[PDB]
Amino acid sequence: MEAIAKHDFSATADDELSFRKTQILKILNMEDDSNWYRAELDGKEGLIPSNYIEMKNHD
Repeated sequence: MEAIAKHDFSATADDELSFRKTQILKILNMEDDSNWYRAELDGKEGLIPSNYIEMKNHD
């Protein structure tokens, strides 16, 4: 499973994952939290805004 996120931001709280625009992020679980999503990166897990990403699986 893959999801993209284009926004270069620097998180506010420590449990807020920062990132770069157009980054390719790994997604862990989607469903009980449409607005808040749990993504993964290099092995580290974290909280972020699902609104800065979109599914790259149109097909």
